[PDB]
Amino acid sequence: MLGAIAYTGNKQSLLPELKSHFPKYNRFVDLFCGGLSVSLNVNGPVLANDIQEPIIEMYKRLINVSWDDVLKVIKQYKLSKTSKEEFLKLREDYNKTRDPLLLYVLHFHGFSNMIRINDKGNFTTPFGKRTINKNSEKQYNHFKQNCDKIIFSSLHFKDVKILDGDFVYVDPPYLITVADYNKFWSEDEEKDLLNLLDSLNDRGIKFGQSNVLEHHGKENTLLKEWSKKYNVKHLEVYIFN
Ligand SMILES: Nc1ncnc2c1ncn2[C@@H]1O[C@H](CSCC[C@H](N)C(=O)O)[C@@H](O)[C@H]1O
Repeated sequence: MLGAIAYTGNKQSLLPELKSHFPKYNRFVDLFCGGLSVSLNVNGPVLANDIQEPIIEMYKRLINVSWDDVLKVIKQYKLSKTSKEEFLKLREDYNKTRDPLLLYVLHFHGFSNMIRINDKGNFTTPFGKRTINKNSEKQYNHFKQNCDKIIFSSLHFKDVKILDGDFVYVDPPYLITVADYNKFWSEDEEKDLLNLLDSLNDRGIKFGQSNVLEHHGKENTLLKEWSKKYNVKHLEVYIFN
């Protein structure tokens, strides 16, 4: 099941596998939603949250965007596989105005379609010598057909209000994995995350955790020890109460 956008660490192929272990719930909360491969593909209501506000705002905007609108912008900027100057023009325009629609368009032309925002909130991905294709409109339509059940938020997982009755799915940056968004992670964050989880479990709230116990060289240790407290499936693992 497709995510709304390409994303490092997406759960596109693993979703069907994880879903079988999901409990009943009043609301599904995708705490670190990322590219939405999970959010778009589970029964709602869904609360999709991610700390990267620019991306969340982009999703919020797409709610009332048609593929038509996307095309108009692409033509407006005369984007192609070699429009390096127009790409740069579009990038400046987004950095100055922060129009989420522009961010969506930009990503189709950035290197490897990856979104990179620095501390000031500017897009830094270099021109990717590419433009939209077929798979492009597919992910979009999939977004549009499944965004009704979703409410978006852009908060640190700590500030997210957890309600009785919801299932909290968490797929945070892997403390031992290579990825852009790891810049928000730290052993500190993980410690707080696991403590929140122990807390949810105490309220009777179900959660599910995706992560890597030991990928190449390095290994996650506090997790392996902490995971013993719960059930772990080996696919990378899935830890749930
Ligand atoms: N403190 C924090 N609070 C909330 N989200 C955070 C965070 N630090 C990092 N994140 C987010 O956690 C995400 C983990 S990657 C999740 C990918 C998602 N499962 C998918 O299929 O696309 C990153 O995209 C990042 O935006």
